[PDB]
Amino acid sequence: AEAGITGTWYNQLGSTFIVTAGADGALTGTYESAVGNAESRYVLTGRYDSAPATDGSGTALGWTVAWKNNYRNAHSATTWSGQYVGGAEARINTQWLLTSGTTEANAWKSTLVGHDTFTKVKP
Amino acid sequence: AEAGITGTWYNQLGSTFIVTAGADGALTGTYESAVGNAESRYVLTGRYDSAPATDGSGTALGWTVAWKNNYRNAHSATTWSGQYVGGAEARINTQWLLTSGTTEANAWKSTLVGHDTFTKV
Amino acid sequence: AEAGITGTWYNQLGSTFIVTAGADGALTGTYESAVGNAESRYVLTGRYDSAPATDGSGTALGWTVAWKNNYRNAHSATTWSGQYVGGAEARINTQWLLTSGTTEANAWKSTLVGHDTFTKVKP
Amino acid sequence: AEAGITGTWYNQLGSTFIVTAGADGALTGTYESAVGNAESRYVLTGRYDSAPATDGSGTALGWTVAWKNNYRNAHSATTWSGQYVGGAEARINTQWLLTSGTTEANAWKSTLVGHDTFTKV
Ligand SMILES: O=C(O)CCCC[C@@H]1SC[C@@H]2NC(=O)N[C@@H]21
Ligand SMILES: O=C(O)CCCC[C@@H]1SC[C@@H]2NC(=O)N[C@@H]21
Ligand SMILES: O=C(O)CCCC[C@@H]1SC[C@@H]2NC(=O)N[C@@H]21
Ligand SMILES: O=C(O)CCCC[C@@H]1SC[C@@H]2NC(=O)N[C@@H]21
Repeated sequence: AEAGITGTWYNQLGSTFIVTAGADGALTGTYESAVGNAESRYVLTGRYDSAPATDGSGTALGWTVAWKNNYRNAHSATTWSGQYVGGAEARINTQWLLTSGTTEANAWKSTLVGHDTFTKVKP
Repeated sequence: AEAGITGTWYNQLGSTFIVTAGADGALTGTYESAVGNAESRYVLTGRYDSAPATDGSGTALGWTVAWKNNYRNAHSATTWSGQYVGGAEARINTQWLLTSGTTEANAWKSTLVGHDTFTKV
Repeated sequence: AEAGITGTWYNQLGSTFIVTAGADGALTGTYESAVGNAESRYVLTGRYDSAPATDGSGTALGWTVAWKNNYRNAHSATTWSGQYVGGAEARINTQWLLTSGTTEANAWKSTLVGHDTFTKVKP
Repeated sequence: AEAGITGTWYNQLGSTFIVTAGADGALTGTYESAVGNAESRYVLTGRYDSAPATDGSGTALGWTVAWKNNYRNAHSATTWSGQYVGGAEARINTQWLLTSGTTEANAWKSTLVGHDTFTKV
């Protein structure tokens, strides 16, 4: 749900995710990673599927962060695809793809894959 | 580096991707898939890293589509992560993750992964 | 290490993995899944990289299970790629790809991706 | 269904895959990669699901290579998961995971993912 997704979230690495879900299915916010060639905050944009189902199904969503800001440019972007499960203890379970810009010759090693789980902080 | 990302691209499945890249790293547009529980257009939003590096490398980017519009709601979202290469034949080579909303029980099989290559041809 | 990998392992879904690591870098065993179009045990084969590094690095390894046995044929195969971390509490952290056989038309939806963590049981 | 899997295949990077499929679902052979911290041949072992279904579908299979041999040890392993399609032009379309051994600290970036397509040409 938008209200349920809106908030500050942290993942197992200690990275911060601040987001707002709009009525139109949009997601906008900032991301701060605890690891990598990153520093300070980066802008994120994504979408969620606003009308999930009733049932105890998660809401699918995804978002992107290009790792460039006024302090660093890592020439890479990460996308997170996963689901939001609300409740007392709401979580966002995801899998992600991190692509670095390479020459055609090294494209075979441009993408990393992983999974992150986010926990919402009160408020 | 960045540049002719803006345009209409098509992938090997015949899907259509119409995007606009903004000068600060934003990507906006619509997507129409040739396959799946989808029909007509969907909104997409993403980001790309400009200021790519100056050893002829690609420009990294990614975007998302939630499969809900005024015709269908498939309860899923797809994210594409990859890089753009311009030149005579410009290409956007990606790997995607498609997550459908499931119950906890079926969460082990909620995510499909694949790769798509887009051209303006 | 071979001895360290050899044993019975279980993952978060409640699936069983029984394996033997040979001196040559080989892995052979049976797998029993708690979920899916599977029943009873299936044969598994894989390899590990026998001479890791010293250090507190994991040992990379991977294995495959084709989901066909005398009771069921699901026409699919799964491969697990990950690392073995030994110690008192040894774990095998992996990511996997599950491919189903399809027509060329539905090949875009043939592969599922996920991650599993295995815990070794004593002995 | 199963059948001409046995043979020498090559992928878009020019790597060579020489395999033997056994009648009960086993795959054995050697692999030589054209890229990476690798040289000469490596042992591979896998499985395929025969008895594929009778709606012209592919045969699922997968295999593993640990990148250690008498020349180099790169402390990594790769697994390829995909399906074989025979016919005039036989193909093995896969998606792979390459995991390198890291310390817990670097475990978030231990795994690369990609796709390879093999032909006997
Ligand atoms: O190093 C880079 O290229 C940019 C930083 C990448 C940080 C990654 S993105 C996925 C994973 N989740 C996090 O919170 N951090 C790492
Ligand atoms: O069925 C659904 O869940 C909605 C449609 C999904 C279409 C997918 S997304 C990845 C692949 N590339 C495309 O252009 N379409 C399919
Ligand atoms: O349904 C099938 O096609 C065969 C069973 C698949 C079970 C999968 S493999 C990855 C994940 N890990 C498990 O232990 N079980 C599921
Ligand atoms: O550098 C390493 O870690 C060992 C060599 C890895 C070669 C990879 S595996 C996937 C891709 N396909 C190939 O044929 N070679 C590369």
